[PDB]
Amino acid sequence: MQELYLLGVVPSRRFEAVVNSLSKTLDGPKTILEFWVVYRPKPRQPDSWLRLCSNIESHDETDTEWSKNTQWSMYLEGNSEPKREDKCGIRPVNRAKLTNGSVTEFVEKMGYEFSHEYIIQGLEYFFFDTTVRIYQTLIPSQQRSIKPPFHPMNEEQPWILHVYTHVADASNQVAMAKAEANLTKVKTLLSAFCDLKNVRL
Amino acid sequence: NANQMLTDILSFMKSGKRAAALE
Repeated sequence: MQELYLLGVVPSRRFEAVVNSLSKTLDGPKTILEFWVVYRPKPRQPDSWLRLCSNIESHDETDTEWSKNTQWSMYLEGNSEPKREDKCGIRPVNRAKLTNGSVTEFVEKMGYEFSHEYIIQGLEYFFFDTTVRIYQTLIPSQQRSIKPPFHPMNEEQPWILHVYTHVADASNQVAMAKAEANLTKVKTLLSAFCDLKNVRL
Repeated sequence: NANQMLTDILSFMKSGKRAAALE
């Protein structure tokens, strides 16, 4: 799967105004609250690390063992393509959703070990067949815990603006072109309040 | 500076590397 995207940063002081602008020009938003745990094979190559995502927006913070009562999406994110400066970014992204018992332990059995984990807090909008997410990456107050509070990595942490769309087949030239065209439309639509550009991933 | 934060935050999510700026 191919992910075409644009990235931008929104200072904490402008958050309110940018969100209202996004609500005035786009469809949405829907809240985003995800728990991510990353596993690496047991120069390191992170594009081969397993990135597990659980939607904690649908959990009881009181649930002592939420990780076993959840569905995890498993991702493999490659490095974005180079020489695409001044153009939208592109990177390979593969996904598979897995359940049954404790996925965490299953991936360790496959030969992987825990690397790091974090929480994503934000809003998600939609327009021109693309998704625009504005979020902050947080740190659990206790490893593998969904019980607040969650701490920012820095007190003057900006919000990240990530605009993207997915194309199933990289070979489909028409689909790829329609996606870049859609990103371009969203870019100018948000250019009045946020600079979006290709950033390496 | 917010652009430096972006780079460090993106790096952390990607490789778990925590820059000094991200305490």
